[PDB]
Amino acid sequence: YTDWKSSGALIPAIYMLVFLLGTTGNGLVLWTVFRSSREKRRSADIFIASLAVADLTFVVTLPLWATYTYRDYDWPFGTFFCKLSSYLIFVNMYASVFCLTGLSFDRYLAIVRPVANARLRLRVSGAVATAVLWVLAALLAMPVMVLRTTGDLENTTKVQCYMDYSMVATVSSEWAWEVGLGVSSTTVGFVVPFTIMLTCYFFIAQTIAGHFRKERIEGLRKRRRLLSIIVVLVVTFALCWMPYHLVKTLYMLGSLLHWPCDFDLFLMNIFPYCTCISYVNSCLNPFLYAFFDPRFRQACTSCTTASSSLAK
Amino acid sequence: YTDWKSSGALIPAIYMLVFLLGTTGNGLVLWTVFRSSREKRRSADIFIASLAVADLTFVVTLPLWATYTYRDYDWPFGTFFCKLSSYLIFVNMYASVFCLTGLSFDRYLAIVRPVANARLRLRVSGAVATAVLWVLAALLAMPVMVLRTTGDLENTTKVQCYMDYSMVATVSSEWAWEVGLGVSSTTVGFVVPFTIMLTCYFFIAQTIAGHFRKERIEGLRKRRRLLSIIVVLVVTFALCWMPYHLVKTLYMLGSLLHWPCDFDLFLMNIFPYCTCISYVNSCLNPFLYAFFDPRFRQACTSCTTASSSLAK
Amino acid sequence: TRVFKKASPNGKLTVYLGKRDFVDHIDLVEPVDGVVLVDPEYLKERRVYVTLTAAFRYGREDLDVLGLTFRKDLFVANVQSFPPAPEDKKPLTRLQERLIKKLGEHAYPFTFEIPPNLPSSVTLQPGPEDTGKAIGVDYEVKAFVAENLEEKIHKRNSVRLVIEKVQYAPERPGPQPTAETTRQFLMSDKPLHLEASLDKEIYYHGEPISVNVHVTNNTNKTVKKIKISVRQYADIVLFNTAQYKVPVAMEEADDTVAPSSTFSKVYTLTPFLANNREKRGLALDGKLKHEDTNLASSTLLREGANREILGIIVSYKVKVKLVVSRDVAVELPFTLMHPKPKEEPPHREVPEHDIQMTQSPSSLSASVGDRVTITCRASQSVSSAVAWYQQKPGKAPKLLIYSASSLYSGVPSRFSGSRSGTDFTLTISSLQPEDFATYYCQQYKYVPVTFGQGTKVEIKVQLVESGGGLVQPGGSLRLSCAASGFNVYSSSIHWVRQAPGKGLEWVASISSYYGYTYYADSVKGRFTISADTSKNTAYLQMNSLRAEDTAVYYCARSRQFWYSGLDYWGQGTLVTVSS
Amino acid sequence: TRVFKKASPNGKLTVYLGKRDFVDHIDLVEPVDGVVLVDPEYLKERRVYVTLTAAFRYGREDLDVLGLTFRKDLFVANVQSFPPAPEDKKPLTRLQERLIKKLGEHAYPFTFEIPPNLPSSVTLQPGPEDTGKAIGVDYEVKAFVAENLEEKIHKRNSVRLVIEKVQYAPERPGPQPTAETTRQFLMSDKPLHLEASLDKEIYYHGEPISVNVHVTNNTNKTVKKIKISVRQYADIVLFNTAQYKVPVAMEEADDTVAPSSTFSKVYTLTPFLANNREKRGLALDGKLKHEDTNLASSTLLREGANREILGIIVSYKVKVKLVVSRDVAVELPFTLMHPKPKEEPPHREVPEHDIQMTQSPSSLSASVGDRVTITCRASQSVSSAVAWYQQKPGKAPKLLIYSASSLYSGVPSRFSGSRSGTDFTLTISSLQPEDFATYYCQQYKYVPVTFGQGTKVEIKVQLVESGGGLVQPGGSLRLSCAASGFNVYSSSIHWVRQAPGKGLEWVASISSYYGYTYYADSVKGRFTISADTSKNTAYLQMNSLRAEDTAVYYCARSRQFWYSGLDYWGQGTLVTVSS
Ligand SMILES: COc1cccc(OC)c1-n1c(NS(=O)(=O)[C@@H](C)[C@@H](O)c2ncc(C)cn2)nnc1-c1cccc(C)n1
Ligand SMILES: COc1cccc(OC)c1-n1c(NS(=O)(=O)[C@@H](C)[C@@H](O)c2ncc(C)cn2)nnc1-c1cccc(C)n1
Ligand SMILES: CC(C)CCC[C@@H](C)[C@H]1CC[C@H]2[C@@H]3CC=C4C[C@@H](O)CC[C@]4(C)[C@H]3CC[C@]12C
Ligand SMILES: CC(C)CCC[C@@H](C)[C@H]1CC[C@H]2[C@@H]3CC=C4C[C@@H](O)CC[C@]4(C)[C@H]3CC[C@]12C
Repeated sequence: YTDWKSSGALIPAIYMLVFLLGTTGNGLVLWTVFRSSREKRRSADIFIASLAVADLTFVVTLPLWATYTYRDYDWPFGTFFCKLSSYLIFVNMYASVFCLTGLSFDRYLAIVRPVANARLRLRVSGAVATAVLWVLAALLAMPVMVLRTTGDLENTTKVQCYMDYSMVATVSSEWAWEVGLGVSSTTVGFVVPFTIMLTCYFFIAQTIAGHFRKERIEGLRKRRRLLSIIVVLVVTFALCWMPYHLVKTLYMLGSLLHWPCDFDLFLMNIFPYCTCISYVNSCLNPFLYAFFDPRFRQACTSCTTASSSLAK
Repeated sequence: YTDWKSSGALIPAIYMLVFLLGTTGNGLVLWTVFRSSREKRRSADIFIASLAVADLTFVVTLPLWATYTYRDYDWPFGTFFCKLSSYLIFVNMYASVFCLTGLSFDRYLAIVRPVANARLRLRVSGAVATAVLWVLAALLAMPVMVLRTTGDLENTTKVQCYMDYSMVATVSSEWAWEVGLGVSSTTVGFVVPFTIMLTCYFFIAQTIAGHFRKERIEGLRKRRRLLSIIVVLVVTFALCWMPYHLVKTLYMLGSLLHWPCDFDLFLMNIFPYCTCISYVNSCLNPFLYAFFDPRFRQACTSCTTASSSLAK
Repeated sequence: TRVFKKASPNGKLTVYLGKRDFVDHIDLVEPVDGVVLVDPEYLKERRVYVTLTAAFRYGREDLDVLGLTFRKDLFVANVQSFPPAPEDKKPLTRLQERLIKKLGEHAYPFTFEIPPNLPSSVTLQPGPEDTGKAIGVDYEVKAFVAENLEEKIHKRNSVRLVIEKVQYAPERPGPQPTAETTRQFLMSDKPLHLEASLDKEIYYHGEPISVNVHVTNNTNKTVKKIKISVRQYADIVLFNTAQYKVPVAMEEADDTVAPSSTFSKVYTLTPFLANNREKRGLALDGKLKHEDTNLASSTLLREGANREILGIIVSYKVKVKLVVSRDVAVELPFTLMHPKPKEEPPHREVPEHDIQMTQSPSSLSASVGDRVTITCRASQSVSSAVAWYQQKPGKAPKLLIYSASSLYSGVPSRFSGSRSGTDFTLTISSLQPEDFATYYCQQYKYVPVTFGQGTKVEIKVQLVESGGGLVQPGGSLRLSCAASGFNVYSSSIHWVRQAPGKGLEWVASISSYYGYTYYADSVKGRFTISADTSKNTAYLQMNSLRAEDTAVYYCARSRQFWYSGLDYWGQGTLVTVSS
Repeated sequence: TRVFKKASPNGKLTVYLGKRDFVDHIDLVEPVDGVVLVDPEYLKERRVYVTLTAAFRYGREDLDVLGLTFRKDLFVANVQSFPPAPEDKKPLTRLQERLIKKLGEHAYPFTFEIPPNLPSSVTLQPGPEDTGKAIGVDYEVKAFVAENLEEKIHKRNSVRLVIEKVQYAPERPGPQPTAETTRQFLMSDKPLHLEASLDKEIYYHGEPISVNVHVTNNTNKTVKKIKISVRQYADIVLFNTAQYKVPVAMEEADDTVAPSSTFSKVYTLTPFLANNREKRGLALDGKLKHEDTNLASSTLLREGANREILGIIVSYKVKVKLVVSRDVAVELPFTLMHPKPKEEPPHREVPEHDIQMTQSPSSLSASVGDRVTITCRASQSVSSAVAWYQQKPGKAPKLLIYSASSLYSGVPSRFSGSRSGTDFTLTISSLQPEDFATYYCQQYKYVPVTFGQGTKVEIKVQLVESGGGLVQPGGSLRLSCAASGFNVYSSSIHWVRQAPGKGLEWVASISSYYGYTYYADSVKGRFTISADTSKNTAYLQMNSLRAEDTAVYYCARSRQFWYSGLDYWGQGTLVTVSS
């Protein structure tokens, strides 16, 4: 396909910029989590810690792909590192969305339904949630580790790291496997987690509005601010993760929908911009989830009853 | 030249075993340090932490070289990873020996000359020593990074990672730069640090022998155990870092010594064995330094003056 | 008698309140009566409003996202104390005019009325590590001074008093509950019929619940274990009406009900806090601030008038289950709460985690008919928590009075107590022959319980103790006092000693319900105390005995709930520890 | 007159020592005399060995590594108590015989002799955060019971009482130091000649040192700064005979000494602990256990017969340095330590971080020939730390007796004090005509300083307290106490008040040497006090005035070291806080 001349030079620079911003911000947030270490606040601090780890490891393997795009798509490193970098990228994609969804669910449980939040053992349930979250992310990204290799064709001899679905009866299933794995990923990493997060946040918005129904003139301003943070969180998630999954599903649909190949060219050369848009949320998250929660900011920065006489 | 058939199969086995043992032990010791870290307000725990990091990173890059030896000496990874793995290996070698020497000097200052130990700011001096230790290790290993590269299809396409001393210095300095870099590396990473460690421990031994002269039975046995542990430390350093540097300097002297050229090939085949012997230090380092100190073991699991009347 | 007082940071605003705990009935509650001082010179144009902040906190701590305080308002009634607008004209309570007689006109009154249907003060258990604030409903009388109500509250010009609302057991009895559910297994020749029941419907905290379970196991399939569970239906109607639960009393017998058999058994389950000290979300009765209190008391909603009472509605029910080898369960409702206590309960850990008395001279000489006031200079303020004991020499002590107040039941009127400052006194009019006996003044406010120095006049259903036979001047002795007619969880079995030919001394104490033990420094860790629900027994294991340990030892029994002095003492045991 | 007592946990092994400290004069020291109670039954056949544990701890913490405790014995001598050694035959000191006169013969005695040359008790300043045990030389009389020396010691059967050794300044004066170091420059014709000297050789802690730097500058090279440094030569002669140093005081005067100049101006430098609290390694006079103790006292050797004294000798120097703009420095040795105190110093923070007094007479008639037993009760123990004072009509308070027994110089002999329990008394046998005044009793043990209630019988050098005038009914007012004739670091200054026609009441206090301040509860944080050395003046800022602040304020001085009540009283000003 006719890859854009502009893309080859644009993608590496923004990739480096995202690497720097995301890695330094996630370093700062994990530094906060380590330095505080009071075992005092943020009963669900482990969710933000897991999200920070996922985000940092999501941007850490980025420079290899920055070179890949700067190397005119010629992977220099080994087959093992193509496998590991892709597996880390996908595990971290899934764990980032999962941690965002689980944190939204924790906030929902601890706001709209605070009775159960106070009742139940929060810390152990959160720890088990993180454990199963990471195990499920690893098991969901396992296929992109077992089905990824290097070296395709062409007298250029340019080593290309790609998902070679041809390992499993390629002639019997090539588009079948492409569409199946793509749909499974985009429907068990985005559609389900995203709808869970959106419903949690919708109920949260309703109940915060109800709680600040009257309060006071200051109170309704705080309601405005809280609704603002909710909208900005959900909409930054939306803006970041819609281009990627949208073009990905459009491409998977073009297989059985005789997409206009000419416009399929456009889809192909717009996808990398969608992946950096996905990375935008990874870069920006530490400046919202930690910044707007001033626990991180602080970490970085009457008388008495009496008796007398009942003289008859 | 003939690489031993036994070596090809054997070397990766010891390499992987060292990887497992050293990585697990260093992870455990760092875990212990982090369990408490700041709260105990320790003084020289920074040196143990730096040494644990040094050993861990020493073994972390090792499996790449394990596959290098299993791949009939084919480095499949990139030039960047040859550079980075070699640089990490050498930085960690130097930082391990340096942290052992600094720990020895700290113990000497805190035993033989305890008055100054109480006097000075142990925290500030220790932190500055750690910072300069790491910076100096990085600067000592910079030349290997700037002179490590990959290539040499050698009519077999067997891509190899090696020092290309011809990279900077002209052909006029062909053996000259090999000699300079090897001699400098030894004389500023082992000879000087080892001399400091040995003299510090000799003074420590003399002073403990004098100090424990009193008492009886139990005290003499405790002194004997202390001398035994000092001997174990220095001799487990010698048995491990003697073969490496010794064969290195012997092959070095072969430039102007024209060896029988069969003992020379013997040296060539044993050098990797000396490398794993050197790694024995990092492997066993936790089970000695953390084991002996009771703090790690703990982490793992009256009247009062009165006045009266002087009746005259 | 006395009256409850609270101050303010200024100290000018002093709030006088009567009985802190209020009784709510199925129709109407007791009106709140109180008074507050006022300073017109400081009160240039402000106004002292007092209000009944009856609010439900349903969020741990607060401001989880910096501005979210999860504390709904279930009721607030505001009234200005001064000048009282001539709109209510509600005649003052005798208590209020009494406070005027004590303070004066500057002590302006206020009377509050609560709606018939509102939650009873209950607080959910924070848990082993929750700290913060307890999720639950709570009442607080708050008085603050301001020219207008909308003005911001003031740190100095404000007073908060945590009032509590409680429901006591109705005077009448109730019908014994029944529960019958018939379940058919694969075999249905005679479908299994559950015939469980309960002795009585109204119980007090501690009285053993005798779950009577009877069934005919006609069907072939057998049951391994019978699970009996006095469970707390906490109906937390806060936004999302729910019925969160947690079992308080748990019992897993081994009664394997074999088939073609009729099983019948009565099991004694006493719901007490200690055995469930960690089950987060347990509803306990009203806390003033942080003290330990009994489990939540059953609330009596208006029959057939379920207004969907917001907050926590606590009911208790015995779940009886038969576990088939390869689970037939039913429920029984019961109402659990205190009786109507004549003494308004003191909402502290009555013997809260030193003091000494000085009783009048032992040579008080008086003949028949000669009235005498036997005085006692106390060390500190026991707050009318003193009992006088007619210690008749050679025989067990006898309780004369509780709390320096009306006499213990059956004690004739000849006795009478006078409490004044940090010293008390008991008077007697006519000295009947029985009055030729030794007297003692006793304080029960601070561990150790501290008695008087004794006074002997000069005229001129059981407690069994096992152990004796003076022995072991440094060994160890096990003295077991058992009370045939006192529920172990319904009382604290005290352990006191009188030194050989000397005064009485408190040594040890057990609080079964709360499951906590109290010891004396005079024996400190040397003496161990314990009691078992086996046969109403309390073992006392003295260790490393001494000649100084020579004494005469008595056990006793004190009402576990609202500990009111000592009302039963044991036969005693002269143990002059020797070889 | 009291005497020091210590005992074992058993309570029978009771060590009695005459006085905790001793003077190691050049020839010898005072022998350590003491006694110990004994029980041959409890001491079946084990004997009480008493030893002088003169040790030197030279490693921080307790056990840096297992089996490595960094202590060396510099002296130990042992005596067997019961029966006394038949060979000792050493006549008892008076104090031991008096102890027998009050205790039993079971109080076996013991006398110890120290060698002429041994280190003086000194401890190195641990630091802001060092914890462990401060390393230094320390003596501790230890008495432990065993059948043989090698037999195991018992934690309970052992008494460990820290004894301090000190060297007080020699009675006579000595030769003042000098310094003459000559350095040449470009114009080497007249090389710089240094003539810095010092006022005196003997100083007490606090007495400002007037460093007299006289230098003749004619070489063109000028020096920018002048550095005067009172530095602590800590001659640690243990193992490595080092000379670790720390600068106690560092005056930095910007005397840009230029060619053709002669600056002889004396500059004052007063060493004190406050502005050196963090300089790890600063030697300080021996602590009992942890009490804040002043700097190390200059130890005196025997004309240089340095037997490599295996201890922390300390000697103080005054270094004067001149730093060339494009560094000529010299030393001046001097000896710093306390005078000989008639009362044995109280080795504690005398006003250690409530105690109220009561006086009976108030107004009791007595003409000439009547001894007035002006008695007093104290809330708790004051330990002979009360000073008697009288107020002649309309005049300032005057100190009659100090130490509760001692006699302030000049004061006549008619006064006499008597301790008894927690109560004291004063008497005047022959009422000298000037006996018409009211008397108090100023306890000085625990802050706040609480005096007597005044007792006016019936007859039938300067202090400048400036800033009077009844103004400011709620503002902040500054009062200046200029106590010319008393170094601020040499005396703690006190602020008290007397209510109209009432007794005296303490308000505030500042101890400059330790650089720390004390305030009264009655004024808590409302009042501020701070002393500046420049004018040797204490400014008291009473903030947020009140009508309660209407009283007469008085200033007082107290010997900074071994605080002995109040020895000087100011004019006093009647302040009526008002418009
Ligand atoms: C450009 O993308 C990559 C570039 C380099 C490495 C990659 O992976 C590790 C990814 N990549 C991949 N590759 S791909 O699977 O071969 C993908 C190219 C293929 O399927 C496909 N062709 C066309 C369309 C329209 C859709 N899809 N899929 N996702 C990611 C990814 C990576 C990072 C972040 C995110 C959100 N996504
Ligand atoms: C066999 O060794 C290596 C194998 C693989 C990677 C290596 O490096 C990262 C090293 N290696 C190197 N390579 S080398 O420098 O090319 C070295 C091979 C060359 O010079 C030389 N050939 C023969 C002789 C006789 C002397 N000298 N030098 N040191 C280390 C090293 C590594 C680990 C641990 C230690 C103590 N040492
Ligand atoms: C391009 C090709 C030839 C490179 C091949 C490199 C392979 C052999 C190397 C790269 C990194 C290695 C892995 C790194 C870490 C682990 C985790 C440990 O629990 C088991 C070994 C295992 C799983 C290693 C096995 C060997 C390994 C997979
Ligand atoms: C065989 C050849 C083609 C491999 C080339 C890979 C090189 C160009 C890649 C691989 C890893 C990359 C580096 C990874 C991390 C960093 C640290 C950062 O602070 C600056 C960029 C820098 C230094 C990257 C620059 C580019 C890089 C050096």
